[PDB]
Amino acid sequence: REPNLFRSLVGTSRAIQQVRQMMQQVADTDASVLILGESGTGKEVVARNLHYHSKRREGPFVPVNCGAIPAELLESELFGHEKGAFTGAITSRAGRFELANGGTLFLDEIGDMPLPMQVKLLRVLQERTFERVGSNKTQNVDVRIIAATHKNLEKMIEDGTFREDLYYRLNVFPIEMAPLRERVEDIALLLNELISRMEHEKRGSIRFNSAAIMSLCRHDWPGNVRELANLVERLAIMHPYGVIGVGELPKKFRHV
Amino acid sequence: REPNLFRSLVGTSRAIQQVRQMMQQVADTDASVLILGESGTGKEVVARNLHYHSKRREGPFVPVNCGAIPAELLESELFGHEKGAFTGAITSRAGRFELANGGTLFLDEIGDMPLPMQVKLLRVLQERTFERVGSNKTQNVDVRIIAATHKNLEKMIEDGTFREDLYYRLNVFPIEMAPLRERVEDIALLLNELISRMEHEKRGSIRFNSAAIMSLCRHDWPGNVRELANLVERLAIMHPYGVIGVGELPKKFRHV
Amino acid sequence: REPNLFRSLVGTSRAIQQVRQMMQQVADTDASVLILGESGTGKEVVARNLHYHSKRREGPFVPVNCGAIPAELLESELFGHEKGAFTGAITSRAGRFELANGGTLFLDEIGDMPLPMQVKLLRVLQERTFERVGSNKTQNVDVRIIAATHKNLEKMIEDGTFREDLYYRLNVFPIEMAPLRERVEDIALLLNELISRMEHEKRGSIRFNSAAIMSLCRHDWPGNVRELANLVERLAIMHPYGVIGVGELPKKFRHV
Amino acid sequence: REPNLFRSLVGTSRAIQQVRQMMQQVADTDASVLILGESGTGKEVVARNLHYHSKRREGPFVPVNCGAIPAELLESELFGHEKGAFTGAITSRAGRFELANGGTLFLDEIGDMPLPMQVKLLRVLQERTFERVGSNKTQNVDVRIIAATHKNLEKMIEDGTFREDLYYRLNVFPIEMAPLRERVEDIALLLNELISRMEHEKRGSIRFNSAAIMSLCRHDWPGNVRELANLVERLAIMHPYGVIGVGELPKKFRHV
Amino acid sequence: REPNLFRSLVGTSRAIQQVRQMMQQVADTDASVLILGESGTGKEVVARNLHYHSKRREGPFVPVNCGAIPAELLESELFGHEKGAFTGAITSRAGRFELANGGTLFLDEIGDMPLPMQVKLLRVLQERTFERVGSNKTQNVDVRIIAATHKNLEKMIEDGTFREDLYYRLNVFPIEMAPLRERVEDIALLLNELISRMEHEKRGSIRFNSAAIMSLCRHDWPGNVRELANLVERLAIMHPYGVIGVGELPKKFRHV
Amino acid sequence: REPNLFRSLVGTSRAIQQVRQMMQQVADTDASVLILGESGTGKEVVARNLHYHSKRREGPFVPVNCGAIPAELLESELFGHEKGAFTGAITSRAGRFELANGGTLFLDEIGDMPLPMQVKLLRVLQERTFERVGSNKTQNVDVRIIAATHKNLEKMIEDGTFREDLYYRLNVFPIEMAPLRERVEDIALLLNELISRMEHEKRGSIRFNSAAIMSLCRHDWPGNVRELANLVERLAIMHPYGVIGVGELPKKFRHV
Ligand SMILES: Nc1nc2c(ncn2[C@@H]2O[C@@H]3COP(=O)(O)O[C@H]4[C@@H](O)[C@H](n5cnc6c(=O)[nH]c(N)nc65)O[C@@H]4COP(=O)(O)O[C@H]3[C@H]2O)c(=O)[nH]1
Ligand SMILES: Nc1nc2c(ncn2[C@@H]2O[C@@H]3COP(=O)(O)O[C@H]4[C@@H](O)[C@H](n5cnc6c(=O)[nH]c(N)nc65)O[C@@H]4COP(=O)(O)O[C@H]3[C@H]2O)c(=O)[nH]1
Ligand SMILES: Nc1nc2c(ncn2[C@@H]2O[C@@H]3COP(=O)(O)O[C@H]4[C@@H](O)[C@H](n5cnc6c(=O)[nH]c(N)nc65)O[C@@H]4COP(=O)(O)O[C@H]3[C@H]2O)c(=O)[nH]1
Ligand SMILES: Nc1nc2c(ncn2[C@@H]2O[C@@H]3COP(=O)(O)O[C@H]4[C@@H](O)[C@H](n5cnc6c(=O)[nH]c(N)nc65)O[C@@H]4COP(=O)(O)O[C@H]3[C@H]2O)c(=O)[nH]1
Ligand SMILES: Nc1nc2c(ncn2[C@@H]2O[C@@H]3COP(=O)(O)O[C@H]4[C@@H](O)[C@H](n5cnc6c(=O)[nH]c(N)nc65)O[C@@H]4COP(=O)(O)O[C@H]3[C@H]2O)c(=O)[nH]1
Ligand SMILES: Nc1nc2c(ncn2[C@@H]2O[C@@H]3COP(=O)(O)O[C@H]4[C@@H](O)[C@H](n5cnc6c(=O)[nH]c(N)nc65)O[C@@H]4COP(=O)(O)O[C@H]3[C@H]2O)c(=O)[nH]1
Ligand SMILES: Nc1nc2c(ncn2[C@@H]2O[C@@H]3COP(=O)(O)O[C@H]4[C@@H](O)[C@H](n5cnc6c(=O)[nH]c(N)nc65)O[C@@H]4COP(=O)(O)O[C@H]3[C@H]2O)c(=O)[nH]1
Ligand SMILES: Nc1nc2c(ncn2[C@@H]2O[C@@H]3COP(=O)(O)O[C@H]4[C@@H](O)[C@H](n5cnc6c(=O)[nH]c(N)nc65)O[C@@H]4COP(=O)(O)O[C@H]3[C@H]2O)c(=O)[nH]1
Ligand SMILES: Nc1nc2c(ncn2[C@@H]2O[C@@H]3COP(=O)(O)O[C@H]4[C@@H](O)[C@H](n5cnc6c(=O)[nH]c(N)nc65)O[C@@H]4COP(=O)(O)O[C@H]3[C@H]2O)c(=O)[nH]1
Ligand SMILES: Nc1nc2c(ncn2[C@@H]2O[C@@H]3COP(=O)(O)O[C@H]4[C@@H](O)[C@H](n5cnc6c(=O)[nH]c(N)nc65)O[C@@H]4COP(=O)(O)O[C@H]3[C@H]2O)c(=O)[nH]1
Ligand SMILES: Nc1nc2c(ncn2[C@@H]2O[C@@H]3COP(=O)(O)O[C@H]4[C@@H](O)[C@H](n5cnc6c(=O)[nH]c(N)nc65)O[C@@H]4COP(=O)(O)O[C@H]3[C@H]2O)c(=O)[nH]1
Repeated sequence: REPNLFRSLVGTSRAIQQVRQMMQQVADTDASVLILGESGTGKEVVARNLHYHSKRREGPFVPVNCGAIPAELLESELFGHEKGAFTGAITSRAGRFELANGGTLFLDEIGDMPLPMQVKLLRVLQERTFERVGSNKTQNVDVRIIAATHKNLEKMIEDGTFREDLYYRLNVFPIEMAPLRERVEDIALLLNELISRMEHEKRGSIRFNSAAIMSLCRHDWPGNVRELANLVERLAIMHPYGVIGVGELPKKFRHV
Repeated sequence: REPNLFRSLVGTSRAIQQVRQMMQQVADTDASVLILGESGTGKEVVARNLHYHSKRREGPFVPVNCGAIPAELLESELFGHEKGAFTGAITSRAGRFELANGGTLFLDEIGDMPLPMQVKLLRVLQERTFERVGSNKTQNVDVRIIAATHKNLEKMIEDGTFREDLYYRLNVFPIEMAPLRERVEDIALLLNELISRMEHEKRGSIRFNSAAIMSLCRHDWPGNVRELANLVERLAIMHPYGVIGVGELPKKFRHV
Repeated sequence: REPNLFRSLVGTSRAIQQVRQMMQQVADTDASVLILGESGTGKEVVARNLHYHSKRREGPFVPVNCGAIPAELLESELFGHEKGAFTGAITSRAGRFELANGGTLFLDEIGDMPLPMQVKLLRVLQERTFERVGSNKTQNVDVRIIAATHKNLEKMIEDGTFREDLYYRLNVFPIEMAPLRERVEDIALLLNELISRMEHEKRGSIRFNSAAIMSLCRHDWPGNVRELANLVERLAIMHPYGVIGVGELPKKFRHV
Repeated sequence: REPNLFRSLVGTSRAIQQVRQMMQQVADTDASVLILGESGTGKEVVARNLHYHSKRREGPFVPVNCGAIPAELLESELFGHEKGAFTGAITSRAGRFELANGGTLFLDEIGDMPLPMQVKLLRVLQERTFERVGSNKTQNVDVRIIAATHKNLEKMIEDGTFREDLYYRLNVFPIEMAPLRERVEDIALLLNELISRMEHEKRGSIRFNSAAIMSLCRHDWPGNVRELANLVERLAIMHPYGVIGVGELPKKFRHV
Repeated sequence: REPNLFRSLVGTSRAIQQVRQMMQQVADTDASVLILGESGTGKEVVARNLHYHSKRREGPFVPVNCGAIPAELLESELFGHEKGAFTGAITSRAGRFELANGGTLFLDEIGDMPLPMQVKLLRVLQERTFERVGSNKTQNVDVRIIAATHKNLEKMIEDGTFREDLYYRLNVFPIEMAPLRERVEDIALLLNELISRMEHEKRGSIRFNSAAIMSLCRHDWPGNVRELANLVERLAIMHPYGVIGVGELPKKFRHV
Repeated sequence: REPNLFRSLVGTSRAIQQVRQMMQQVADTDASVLILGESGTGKEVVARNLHYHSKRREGPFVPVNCGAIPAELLESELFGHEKGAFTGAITSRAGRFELANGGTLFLDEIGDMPLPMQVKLLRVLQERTFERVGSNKTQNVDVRIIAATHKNLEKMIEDGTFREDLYYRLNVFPIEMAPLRERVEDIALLLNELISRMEHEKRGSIRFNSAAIMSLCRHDWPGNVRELANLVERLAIMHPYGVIGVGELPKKFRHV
């Protein structure tokens, strides 16, 4: 497809070793999972996996980042409106819970997802149903829940904004991501992984010379694995077939 | 092997078309062939072919450029010395006529090959034999003769140095090469041919960007196809995997 | 996808060199471009490029050949009908200007596009808006315009049918295509380009022997690059894996 | 290398299944093996295997077909002459027993190998040594023996020519080859095996259309697997890249 | 796409040879074809072919297995409902005859397709039209008919359930499939065919060792080619990159 | 060829980074180089490189491990005997200094190379010549010297056995290898490097599952890179095409 994320649990480091260990624990289960760590540390891929090697791989998988949807529509996107009961609901659409009936569904920066919405959220993981936008009726739903916030919820609770009964039911399996800069053993490795995706995205393929590679083991990766993903995609279309490096990368990681 | 010459009769141009036409004429035959044209215009390859699609492909093929051998040894290299009859002949070696018995044998810049030697040469293509260094005996030899001089023999005759009975027996099939710079339709074409050899010579492979390619269609090629061959080999080891161009080639063909 | 056009600005010839030169001129710009030349001389590809290496590659690209659409619908296809204001408009569709908001949009044989329609056309490149089918309202539109007529407009003007103010605003960048038969240096080249597309279209791959290739450098190509494209596609499905040639091509280019 | 034999124990048929069964029996052993069957039924390959999956793969393997060597030299080729003790022995050469010390050594059409020579042969597999040409000395030799005659020895014994004590020591493990025409399940299979060798022998690769393949399942194969090997090699150089068939093969197997 | 069926008329055996012979007979024709044999013996592929090498390949191809659709909807799926004339017909859908106008349409286990429906069926292959769900109007239709029942119709007729005038018009070309277990020459062959599909379905590729292959030539294949297809797909995702066998397959075909 | 060593300066770790740094220092030079570190830590490859990116790549390279040659012959192997001046010198052979005239020559565990021999050694790097076995004559020699001892020479000096003037002239460029177990960042990396060699050594190719890989990052590598090289070669012939791991490796690195 067009996604921009890949095989990403490749790795030597003990860092990523133990995050794989984490994954073993919880992989038999239908119970909820919470992924914590900085953004762009490959959370989605961690989830996407849990799906496949679940008992429900044959079903669907819905990602929804609560970030990018505005606040007002957030309810219909998730639950669904029968045409008319929402001022300007022209379509009899389905929510993502409708959609994910069968497989699992993925939630991004839950710490973002508003106080009003997270209440209803509590229901459906206790209620076993939900009511569409403007409907007195409850609908049966088999769905496994995975969610990922970049933020700390222990402090989201004290501050109020997060309800301590959501949290109680989502921490059956904590998994804690490691930032890429704690994983530098593993740079090289997935860089291979990368051009092996991209080689079949665009005309061409690149290759990093050792010069720029060490240089990439230098950097911060505040944006982590996602940041790097963006970067490799750029050059793979920018100079295709070419070597890469030595200093053909952004003037930023010009590192000694 | 380690040779540095290739598939080289690739080509659109009428120039190389008619040199292929030439090849058709003479390809059924066991009779001698003379190839004329500048050096490094791929003569050898023209011969090497005539061999394969002869009736004798299953036999051998000996190249000898009269240039690079010194003058004194020229006779033993070609005819062979029984140990002792040459002051310091420690080995009972064979000549190239011994060697090429069966297949064919290739002679470079015949215009170079000394007056003394070319006399004996006349013999064996009339004599049907030759005598080794220091031997009263004649040896039966089945060999087809191909030869290539960069120089004009019509003027080698008037000036003396070439015997008009050699020439009479070698022009059963003239073939006249076209200099590469008369063949620029065909640059691109064999450039492909080239990295397809070299890709399996060294680690890597290159690729020319369109920038440098037009730039290569500019140049003289005084050294012709051979010159270009040397050039592609250089960069294929120099920067491997990389793009080539735009101006990574020698400061020479920096051409607008 | 299923298109049947490719990498096609491959080429040695000065012909295609200067048509690439043309492309350099106008590639920074948002201003209109007019491509002139015979049909099937690869015009679309010339446009498609200008898009990618524009500032708007990330947007869309809409091709519409005024030829194949009938005359009556031509307005709604381009501007769009709100259900009902067109006798039998059941759908609230969008036009191609709606569609191309963001990227650029491509027009074929403008010399065909009727007198009535080209008037409205003038508006939107001056008006900065357009009104849908049966709507009193104007809609803001950011779109760059490229168009290609096989016909001569200087004579389309004298004859009347083309308005001299369209033409004034479309000739900011003329580009003039070269017919394939003026580009025979370049046949071979893109023939490679071709089986390298098609090899991943169908089971198999072909290859042209030198016999049929020279034979293809013979031909007219009244249909030019498009004609050849059709031809290679045919055999690539007709005899797959096979050699091609010598006379397995249509009895037409049977050429000495 | 240049051999012309391959992976050839590929196969569905019960015929070749049981000849593989045979191979299992005897594969642990250092004791002699006799392979019986028509020529060109791939005997050598059957041996070559037994070597590799012996305990001595790390050693050498010498093939000698008693056929192609003349009768007089047969002794020195096998045992070796110290320069001078053979009228015209200029070289202090080694025999094949010298040579195969370590690995194993392969003998073809033993039924051919003369009465005089097979006597000495008996010695070394009992004697544990041999004496070079013109030497009073015996030399220690560790060698495993495999041999293959196209002919029946039970009748070679009655007729005299074969000694009943050779035979007694060589039938520790009989293996009996199946003629290719008893193995037609398996044609297709190794035909794949074939172009997968040859594809890396010469420029190109071929492919058989279904037409000619059934046609090849028709034929006798008096020459068996070897015959077919010769055949595939021919076309792989004859028409390269091309389809093969339908009737591009020799006018012989033109079969309905 | 996601189908799970392939190149499947690969084969040595006389069994599959004559089923290919069958295909030759009827391939010029627009007249109806009936395919008989057990399920999962690759019927669809036999049809899909007849399409391509028909005169109508450029058109569409609709498969409909009368099995999996319930009984009540069977009419609208095939003929199509204008919104409203069917209690709960919200959509103005098309039938498969609408759909297949142009190409051909495929019917599975006709022996299943109910008495009521097969009457109307008779009409359209005589009537040259059909009437949508709840419409007094007849619609012109150019469609070629192929159908496949696992069951015997001669006994479907005596028992009643099948009308002897359907049958009369469908047996212009009988083709009779051979069960896979009558085709064991051909196992190996298409197994190759298989990983060559699947290698481009999922990450990886497998390979069968000879151990498990003979073991697969053992089995029943009550499910025939389809059964095997399911099987190869399983392991290709189960253990990817790995060898397969020896006993990594289901405990079922554990065969001596 | 048949060597069993590869591309081996692949690596993330600071360990191997600084050993590459070392290499930069000394790469312009003709002066002697000493490589210290445990055996099997890839010393040869470190040298082999220095050659290529020297000014003398176009020349030869001779490896001689003083270990495996016995003590008595050590002089002729290095210097060369004219037939007769050594009791049983039948051949007029050349030494390795003869041989390496032009390129460079490599010496293994110099700490092994006997007191007698290392004296003469001193000469030639001061003398600029050497005398063959049994010759009053000195021969001019242009050779660059690289040598590698597993042992510590500072203590080889105190103990006597190593002469403090050898050492003075060999430490123009020290390079100090890092044991593989200090380089575990880099395991994975060169493991790739490995099957990419071996894939073209034997039929097949393997692949390590993540299971066994972490397990390989566990181990000691007393034998270091060489040890691992031996290991990968083993399985690449042992189980070919297969996965490797999880515990198909020797019962030794069975590591938790
Ligand atoms: N188009 C394409 N996209 C790719 C490829 N590799 C990774 N991706 C994308 O990036 C994610 C990487 O997943 P993973 O870590 O390999 O983790 C994968 C892998 O663990 C496994 N998996 C997924 N598909 C297959 C498959 O077809 N065969 C096998 N053997 N395993 C699979 O389940 C997870 C499912 O991942 P996804 O949900 O697909 O999510 C995948 C996929 O969506 C690829 O080769 N092609
Ligand atoms: N010389 C030549 N080769 C061709 C052509 N079309 C396809 N190929 C070859 O086919 C491979 C895959 O083509 P694909 O299936 O479209 O798969 C393509 C396609 O998925 C995508 N892609 C590459 N270039 C373009 C492009 O210009 N436009 C679009 N839309 N997609 C592209 O990337 C994939 C791989 O491209 P590559 O890495 O080049 O690898 C390409 C290239 O080897 C052609 O017109 N000329
Ligand atoms: N990563 C990795 N890949 C390896 C290694 N060894 C072989 N390969 C792969 O195998 C291909 C051919 O190896 P080859 O048979 O030796 O054939 C080689 C060999 O003939 C020659 N060659 C390349 N590099 C060297 C080198 O450093 N030394 C020598 N002596 N020959 C080389 O060029 C051919 C092709 O080299 P490539 O173009 O790279 O293509 C190589 C490369 O893809 C390795 O140690 N590491
Ligand atoms: N599926 C497929 N289709 C192909 C391929 N190559 C060409 N085509 C089709 O034919 C047109 C040829 O474009 P171009 O001359 O290569 O000119 C291309 C090329 O100049 C550049 N371009 C397009 N896509 C890519 C890409 O993915 N990577 C890079 N590096 N350049 C691209 O922009 C132009 C965009 O062309 P398009 O609009 O795609 O239009 C492309 C594409 O639509 C291919 O490999 N795969
Ligand atoms: N032996 C065998 N090999 C298979 C099979 N399926 C796929 N392959 C191999 O996979 C390559 C690409 O398959 P693909 O992804 O479908 O990509 C295919 C697909 O895009 C298209 N294609 C080829 N044949 C057909 C066909 O019969 N029907 C359809 N719908 N598409 C086809 O062309 C592409 C390349 O086909 P190829 O050139 O053959 O190259 C094929 C072929 O090497 C199979 O069933 N048997
Ligand atoms: N150059 C080349 N020649 C080939 C190839 N395949 C077969 N041949 C020639 O044909 C014979 C076929 O042997 P096999 O039946 O595969 O039987 C082979 C196979 O059973 C096994 N074997 C040999 N070499 C290797 C290897 O490198 N790796 C593995 N895994 N097995 C081997 O031992 C037997 C040894 O056969 P050979 O004595 O070599 O004799 C081989 C070989 O000499 C090939 O891929 N390349
Ligand atoms: N276009 C082009 N491609 C080249 C050239 N040289 C090598 N290749 C490519 O490299 C592959 C292997 O080359 P190789 O290592 O010499 O391995 C060669 C070589 O071993 C042998 N071979 C092929 N043609 C010839 C020839 O004309 N003369 C000789 N002596 N050997 C040949 O067959 C192998 C494979 O040939 P292919 O099947 O073509 O596969 C070739 C071809 O893909 C070239 O000059 N032009
Ligand atoms: N994606 C993909 N799918 C494949 C491939 N090979 C087979 N299939 C699927 O499995 C069926 C096998 O068809 P077939 O026996 O090869 O029989 C094929 C073959 O006989 C021929 N055919 C189909 N497409 C092509 C093509 O693109 N090129 C050529 N030369 N022949 C084709 O017509 C029949 C049409 O088959 P389909 O209706 O496509 O149905 C194909 C296709 O739907 C493949 O390589 N890629
Ligand atoms: N190391 C690495 N290699 C990659 C990656 N993405 C693509 N490749 C390489 O690209 C080939 C085809 O990728 P594709 O076009 O997506 O075509 C893929 C895709 O169609 C499908 N596929 C494989 N794995 C997955 C997966 O995890 N998820 C999904 N959705 N599809 C997959 O199977 C095809 C072939 O997969 P392969 O057999 O592996 O063959 C793959 C693999 O060689 C990656 O993230 N990492
Ligand atoms: N057959 C084969 N053998 C291989 C290959 N790669 C490595 N080896 C063996 O292992 C050594 C690894 O060298 P390196 O670290 O790549 O270091 C290499 C590399 O740095 C460079 N080099 C050597 N050959 C080539 C070449 O053909 N092209 C380029 N670009 N560089 C080369 O010089 C060094 C010379 O190494 P060697 O003396 O050859 O020693 C090489 C070579 O002998 C390969 O692909 N094929
Ligand atoms: N099915 C089949 N395929 C063949 C055969 N011969 C060659 N190939 C293919 O050709 C590739 C290289 O063959 P190669 O040039 O001999 O290069 C061979 C050769 O150098 C060596 N090799 C492999 N097997 C053997 C063997 O059994 N005996 C010997 N002596 N060498 C082998 O390893 C290289 C690569 O072998 P692969 O990894 O298999 O990769 C092989 C394999 O893909 C054959 O008889 N049957």
